[PDB]
Amino acid sequence: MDDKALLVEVQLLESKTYHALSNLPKARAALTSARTTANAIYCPPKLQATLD
Amino acid sequence: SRRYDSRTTIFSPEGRLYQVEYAMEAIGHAGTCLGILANDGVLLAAERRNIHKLLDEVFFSEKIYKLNEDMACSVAGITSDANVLTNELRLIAQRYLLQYQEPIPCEQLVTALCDIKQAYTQFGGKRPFGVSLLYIGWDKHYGFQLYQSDPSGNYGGWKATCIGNNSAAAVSMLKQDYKEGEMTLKSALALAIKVLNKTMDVSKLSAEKVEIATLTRENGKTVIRVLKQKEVEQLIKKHEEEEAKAEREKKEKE
Amino acid sequence: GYDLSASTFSPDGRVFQVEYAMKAVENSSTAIGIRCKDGVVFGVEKLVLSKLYEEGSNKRLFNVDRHVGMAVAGLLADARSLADIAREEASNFRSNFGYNIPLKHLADRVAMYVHAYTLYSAVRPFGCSFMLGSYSVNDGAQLYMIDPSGVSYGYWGCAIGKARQAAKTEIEKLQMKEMTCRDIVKEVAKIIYIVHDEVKDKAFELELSWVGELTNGRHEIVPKDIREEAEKYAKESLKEEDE
Amino acid sequence: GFDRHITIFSPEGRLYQVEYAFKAINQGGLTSVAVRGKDCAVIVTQKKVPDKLLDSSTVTHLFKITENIGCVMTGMTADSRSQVQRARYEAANWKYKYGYEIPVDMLCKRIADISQVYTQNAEMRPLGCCMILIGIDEEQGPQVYKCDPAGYYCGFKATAAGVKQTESTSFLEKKVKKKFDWTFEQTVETAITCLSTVLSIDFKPSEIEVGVVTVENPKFRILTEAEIDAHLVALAER
Amino acid sequence: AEVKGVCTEAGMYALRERRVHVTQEDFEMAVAKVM
Amino acid sequence: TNRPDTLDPALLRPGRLDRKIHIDLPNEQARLDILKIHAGPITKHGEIDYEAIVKLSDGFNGADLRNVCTEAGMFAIRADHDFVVQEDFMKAVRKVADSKKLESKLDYKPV
Amino acid sequence: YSFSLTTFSPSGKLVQIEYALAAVAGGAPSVGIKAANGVVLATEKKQKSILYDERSVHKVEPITKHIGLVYSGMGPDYRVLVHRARKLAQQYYLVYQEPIPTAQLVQRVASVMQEYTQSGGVRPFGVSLLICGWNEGRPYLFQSDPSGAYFAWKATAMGKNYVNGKTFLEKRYNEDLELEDAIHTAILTLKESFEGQMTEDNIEVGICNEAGFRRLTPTEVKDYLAAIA
Amino acid sequence: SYDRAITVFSPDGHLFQVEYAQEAVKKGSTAVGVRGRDIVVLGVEKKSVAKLQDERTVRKICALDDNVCMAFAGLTADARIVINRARVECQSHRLTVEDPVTVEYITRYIASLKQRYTQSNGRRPFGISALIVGFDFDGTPRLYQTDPSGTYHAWKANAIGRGAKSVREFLEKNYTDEAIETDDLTIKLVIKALLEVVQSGGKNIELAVMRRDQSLKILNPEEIEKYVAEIEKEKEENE
Repeated sequence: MDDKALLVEVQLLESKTYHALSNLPKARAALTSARTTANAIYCPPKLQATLD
Repeated sequence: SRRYDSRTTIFSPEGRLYQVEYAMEAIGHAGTCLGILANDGVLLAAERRNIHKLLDEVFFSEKIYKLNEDMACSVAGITSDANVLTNELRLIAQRYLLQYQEPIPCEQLVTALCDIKQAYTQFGGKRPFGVSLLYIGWDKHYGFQLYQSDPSGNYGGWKATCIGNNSAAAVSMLKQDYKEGEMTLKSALALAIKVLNKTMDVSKLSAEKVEIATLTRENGKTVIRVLKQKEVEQLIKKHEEEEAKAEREKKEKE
Repeated sequence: GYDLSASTFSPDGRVFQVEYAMKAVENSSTAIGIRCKDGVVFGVEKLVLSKLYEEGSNKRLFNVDRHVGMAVAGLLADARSLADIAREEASNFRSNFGYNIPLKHLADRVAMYVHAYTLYSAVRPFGCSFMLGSYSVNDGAQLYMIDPSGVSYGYWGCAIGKARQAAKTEIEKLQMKEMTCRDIVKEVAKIIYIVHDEVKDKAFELELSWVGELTNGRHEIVPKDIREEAEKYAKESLKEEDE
Repeated sequence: GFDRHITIFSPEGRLYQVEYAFKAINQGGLTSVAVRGKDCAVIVTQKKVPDKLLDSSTVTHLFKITENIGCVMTGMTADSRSQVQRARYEAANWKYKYGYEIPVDMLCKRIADISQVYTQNAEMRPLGCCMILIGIDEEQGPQVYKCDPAGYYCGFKATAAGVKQTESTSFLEKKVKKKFDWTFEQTVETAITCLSTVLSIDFKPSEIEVGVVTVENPKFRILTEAEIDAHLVALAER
Repeated sequence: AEVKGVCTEAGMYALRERRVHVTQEDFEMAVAKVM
Repeated sequence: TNRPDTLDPALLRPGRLDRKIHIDLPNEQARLDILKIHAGPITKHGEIDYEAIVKLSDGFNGADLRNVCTEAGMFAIRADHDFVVQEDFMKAVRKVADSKKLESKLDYKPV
Repeated sequence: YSFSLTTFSPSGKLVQIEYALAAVAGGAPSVGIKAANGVVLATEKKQKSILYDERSVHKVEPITKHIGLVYSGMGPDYRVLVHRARKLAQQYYLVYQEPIPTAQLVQRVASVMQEYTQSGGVRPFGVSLLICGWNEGRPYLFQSDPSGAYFAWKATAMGKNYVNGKTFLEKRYNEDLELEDAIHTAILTLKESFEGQMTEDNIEVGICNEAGFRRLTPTEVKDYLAAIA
Repeated sequence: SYDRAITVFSPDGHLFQVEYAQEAVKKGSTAVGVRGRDIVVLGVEKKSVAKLQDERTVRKICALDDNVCMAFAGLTADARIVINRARVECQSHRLTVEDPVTVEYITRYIASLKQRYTQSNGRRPFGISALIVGFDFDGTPRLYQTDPSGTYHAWKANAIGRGAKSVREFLEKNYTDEAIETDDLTIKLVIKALLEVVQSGGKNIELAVMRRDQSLKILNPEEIEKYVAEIEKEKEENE
């Protein structure tokens, strides 16, 4: 169900969770997925700042 | 003397009716439809231009309509003109039934609708019906019959024919590989499938892109049934198997 | 937007064939109508095109009813058609409701007929503009003007035809609201003679009429003696102006 | 192909003859403003009599469709009178057929449907007049509606028609941004001052026509010269 | 043409993140931006 | 300009032509002022209903009102009078109104 | 006139109907989504000033206690077509004392559009209609075209950005939706193209379920907008 | 209520639209008609009948009554309209007068209909030419040709359509009492006339015949082939 906005938010949360728990071979991948998904939408300022 | 008249029903410097032939080529642009006769029954396949994913399925058909108990038609061209023509066909058939207490013969109904078509092409300033009809029916005079009528009001009886997009190629193929005193419904369905494939080469004949309606006789009653998705998929799979086998045979020979 | 039909609007939102009908209207000789305090007086500068016609051979003053008289300007055929239409409107009104048609109502009905003809392209606008005049004891003296577009407006003094502007200035130089018809007749004759262009038309006749209290709310042609006196007044006025 | 008659759809829509009907409405030369208060509806309109020979009593763009419904017409005057007669006939027929006074919204719907038929058919032209109807509805209060030659009949809190339609609409927009709960005098003054400001003219009691319907007196009244002068004097003093 | 634009924009993303080698993330972002 | 609709949008841009002011046709008071300005030097020897002249001058421009004054003077000379009167002014304004029938669209706006 | 003004072009196309389609596509956005238990017709009802009383002219109109109808295109053409649809439904009821099936109503409105395409002195209707209905125990959404052709839709959009709306509906739409969820989807699709803040008054929505078609009040539309913000 | 003048005179006094109807006729398949002692023969070019097309539904030869038949050349829809109207008129004539129609009577009726359509409002001419062949009650062969303009003449041999001119000159030559003595010889003459234009015989040919007051009989393709074969025999004997 493509919206990409809650998708970017959830992928950022997963990135943070992996950063906290499973080091950064998976947090980096989740962050890359979030950035790629965000690049296809407007990314309101809050979401863009969270990404950055 | 009007400036806005547009002179729909006039002749041309040559005896060529511009509006009628523009309607003919509108038919040509419209979706494909074809019909095949066979000793056991008649069938009518039709490409579907409503292949959009968000488009619901509420009727039993979109290109194919039922005129009376033992007769169906298929329309190519303009959908609204087709709807009005099908309503008029139903009215004509039921008027004949009310008057004579027996189903209207297929040729008689085709002639009546074509009389209406000719009236529109000769009288008044109204544009002709840009619709071509393929009628498949049964009657106690010549049994299973297939007719094809054009916007000009001209109809012809055929054993196998095609109207619409790539209709020329479809009719050429049918001419090449249609057998007169043979080809029961099974082979007729196979032929229709292969013709639709080579007529819609762009798409590999997805079962959802075509509609087939078969008219047959059972216990003295006439049954007109639209082939379900299951049967259409079975037919497409069989044709694909046959085509692969033919290609393998040709390559092995070479 | 062309101008070949009344059903076509110009790019400016201006129906051009109605304007051409008005152009045809301002080519007839002239017709003034002055609403005095106790009547209405019509005068027409009837141009005798040839001496072969009889005086009164092209009457531009018609009796639309007992109490209503119209003076037309433009195409005489269209003017006669509109006069017949107004006559039948008045007759129908009297037969249906049982009393003389008010001039305002009759003018509105005829103007709406003219609008009916200026609407569609299956017909053409009337090529004549007319003035209606009446007097009644219970409704005063009323004068209306209707043009090819179908615009009925009440007036105290109106002029149609070629020299409508000159006639309008001459009429404005009057205290119409406080004069009597017996004198407004002389004033109308004077105005006709002043606005007439001798060098341009030469031959000329004056066709007068009034409807007022002195006529018991009845439209009539001016008596011969009164018309001659008014014509003499106009001649002497022209002589004095020349001197 | 043909932007000469309505029934052609120049190849993006754009019914050019209907647009030309609107241009004709503007070309009429006059302006009219309509407002509605908490309990009153008012329609002012510029009154021009450039002759001194005109009766000045027959030069009126305020008409009484029925005893309880008034209207102000803008644009071609012949078309205005024709549409006013049609509106009166429709109102009378509604009263005869249904047994109660025609609502203003329904009346505007009737005339708008007629104009739509004109735009739909090629034989006719869309007659170039703008009608603004005023009435008191038994439940909706002071209804004010405006029908146009295309068949649009939206109901308005305050609208205008004529050459300065846009400026009048902007002025009424500014006024209705704030405290739209207008008494009878307040709404009459709003309409009069809107017209005066837009036309850059100090109005004498002569060259304006004011029509009013109030809940207490739901009878379309054309204010006399004396009442118009009283309102104008109060406006000047304030 | 769009594929070539994707390659060029992947290079541009590698440039934006000052770096000498274009990577999978750069190609992903390039595809997202181009489409 | 009097044909602003034909100007380049880059020229009409707010950065180049910042303030676009509309010198519209005179209203009632503007016509009165212009008529007074252009009839001040004319030797009038009557009572001049400038209000009536303005009422008949609907749709006129400033040059049209100046021509109204000039035509009143022309009527004066043609009548061999060393002055002007309201009859002359009324004739002049009606003459100019008739002359105005040969015009075309004038309400041209930018954008 | 009696001579048709919609004639076939040398390329076999009805340019008059094509231009009517262009007029429709230039109209206000509208969306129709049929859920598992109902249908929703939403539309942009943006006025050009707050002067316009947005409670007199309704963008979504009911034609029967189980059928509603929204449009995209010309408002007056929509008015005449909705009046004709109401008359057709009443005639059907009178003949058969049973509310007209939605399929039949759309068929007859399409026939009206076709006969206005064919007739002599007339113009094709410059509107596309989005009938919704709850005949039987199923929801129906039909789009009727200026050409007089009617298509059954699971969900569709017509107006300014109708192609974008249709893509959005394809991405966001599933057969398992429920009426209150399809309303969310419809308002979200309208927001996809809406130019400005979406107030509860400058938008209009009408639902159609077992109870019957009803145009949601501005209060309910406000609540939906708040839940969707 | 269209009420528009479709056919009007051109400045040089021509009815260009009935001329265009005649052009529509000339661009139709050839139809030949001959009359002999006791038989009227009526052949027509099948004009590329597809293997898949039921030849019964193509009827360029139609029986208007028991004693009158009609060969067509033009627009098939107008063919059907005129043929149906002629059949109705023939039954009406049988009603009013207890005799079968005469070929001249039916030809006159068709011509009157064509003229009505050529000078009625909002109606274009019937773009068709017709060959009415039949027998009267007195037992006399009759052949008439009617043009779209409502002009009908009585002929001894016509050919209307694409090869009208060539077939007409061929029939003008080699048409004589000796050549029409027998029914077979008359059929030979018609088949030769058709062969003069149709590139391939047999396939592109359809013959109907009427003997004296018996019935209309459509010659089967085998019979047509036999006639063509013996025509070839006669030709090769000559050469």
